[PDB]
Amino acid sequence: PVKPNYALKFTLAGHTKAVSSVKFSPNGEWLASSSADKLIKIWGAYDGKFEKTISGHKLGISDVAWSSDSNLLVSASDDKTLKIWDVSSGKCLKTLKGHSNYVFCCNFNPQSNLIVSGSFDESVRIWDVKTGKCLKTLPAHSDPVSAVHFNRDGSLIVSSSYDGLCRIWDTASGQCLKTLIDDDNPPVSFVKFSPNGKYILAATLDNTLKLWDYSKGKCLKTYTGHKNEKYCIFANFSVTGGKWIVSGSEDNLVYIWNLQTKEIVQKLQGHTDVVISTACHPTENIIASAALENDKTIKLWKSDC
Amino acid sequence: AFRPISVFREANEDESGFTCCAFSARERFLMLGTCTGQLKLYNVFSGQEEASYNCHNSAITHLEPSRDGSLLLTSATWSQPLSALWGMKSVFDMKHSFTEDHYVEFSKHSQDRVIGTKGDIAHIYDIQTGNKLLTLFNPDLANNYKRNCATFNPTDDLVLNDGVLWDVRSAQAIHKFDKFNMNISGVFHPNGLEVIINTEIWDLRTFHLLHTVPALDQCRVVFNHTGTVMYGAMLQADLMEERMKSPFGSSFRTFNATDYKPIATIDVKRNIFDLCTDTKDCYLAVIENQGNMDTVCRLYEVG
Repeated sequence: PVKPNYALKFTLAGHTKAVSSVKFSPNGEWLASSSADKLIKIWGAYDGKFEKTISGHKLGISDVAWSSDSNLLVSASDDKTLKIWDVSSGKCLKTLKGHSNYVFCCNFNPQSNLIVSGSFDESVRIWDVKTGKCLKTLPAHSDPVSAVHFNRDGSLIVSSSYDGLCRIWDTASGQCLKTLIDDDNPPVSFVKFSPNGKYILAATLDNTLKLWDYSKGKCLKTYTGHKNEKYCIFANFSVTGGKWIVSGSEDNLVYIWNLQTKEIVQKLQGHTDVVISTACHPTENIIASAALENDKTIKLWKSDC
Repeated sequence: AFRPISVFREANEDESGFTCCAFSARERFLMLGTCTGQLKLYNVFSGQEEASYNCHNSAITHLEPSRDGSLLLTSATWSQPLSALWGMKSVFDMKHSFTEDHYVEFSKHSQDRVIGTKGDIAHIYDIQTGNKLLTLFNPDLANNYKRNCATFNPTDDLVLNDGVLWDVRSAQAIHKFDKFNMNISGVFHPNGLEVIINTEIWDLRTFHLLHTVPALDQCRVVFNHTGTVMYGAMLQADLMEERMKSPFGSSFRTFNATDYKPIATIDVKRNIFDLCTDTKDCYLAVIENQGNMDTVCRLYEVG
């Protein structure tokens, strides 16, 4: 059984509070990070070199996301707004207002004409990128929303909530098309579509990741061994080399699992606080991790497979 | 004046998570809330955990048992319902929930009602039906206190909310006290004749200023059960996206309840989460942080 050999290449220092989210640009050149320090920072994905700071949110940012053409960012902030940013200029193009409480999660659709957001206010909102107007407010959940994600062709949105549910939404109509629940309903702290759109990967605050056939409502794979009972930790499919599942962990490690066999294939040590965000590079076997208030650093790791 | 009698941390936990306390009706037992939303009963002398109930999906911030031992109010941090009323007779179970009220108290003379606070707004509920009997809010009179807590007066006929005195029967505002701080909305003195609003002691007979008590700034207070001594501790002071900090500093103070003259200042050299006394005022229980949150309950003899 082949294993990866991720090894630490750079530690990115600069944020002055918890780092909430790290994301590689779709073109592979950049890493964007958001922080409780209200700032977005752009770094070089291959050298870890700081590039620029982007500012404007009035409170902490918990998430940031790239447009498909690597030119735009959207960020989700505790100040109850999202912001659309032109990265090369650093300027705020639109402030999306409408959520009544902290905005926790955000994403562009692949067409880059829509943004989906999720909030402590228990709603999922779909926004007009160009007008900055809210097109739809979905009464998505009965507890705070922890993640939102478009599928590969943008026809579906998946959302996860502390109410213990994952829900699938028809982008065009706003109709809920699926409610996923298994044997219990611990808070669903993270969710996203698989790269091929066929599956979802969902984290629950019972130290568990689950791969779901959401069409058939079947859990296909279960990954355990890490610690996750409190924080909304972002997970990923790693597809550039071996087929892995990657997630942070509340014991300060990055965990990597064999997607098919569910066994832990590597644990990456180095952070000094909860690893709350991980990201996989779009073409190279590179992982970014980011940690909370008692660490404040991003780390870049590289593997031969 | 406060002799250490007992100390204990939370059983079965890496880091001890006590956040608030009140003695129960049953005597050598103290009820404690925890940072995981649990309510626990502990023998204060041995430190033995006697019972554990899951009450909320976030940390307990505050709790209050009814005088007759049959009922309990709890408040959590961010999860709904924010506050709940629990039946303690026989099976511990939820009687009613107050889904948006961050803080609740029983009425005082006849404990037949609950008063909840949601930001600037007060809600009064019936204990038996759980029905909202009254909402009290007036945006022209609001002071917008950041830590507003609505509260009944000793005879339940008046409410203080956001620095506005309300006549319950008529659901009418009878007086707005001016705003002299950002956070504290004030409480009724047990004698029923004055209110304590941060550093200002106001006469209810005339609305004149009886006392300036600078040491009460940003303080929560509680009285001994005779109304002769007042305990005061100062809030620590500044977005729920931060790690858990103790609500209070490292000292509390006692005051003569009649003239507000200081009696003692007690520096426990650790941040304080809560304190309470038993109905006989033999004992003082203080939840204290060791040192990161890792709290103990310390029991002291009241001299």
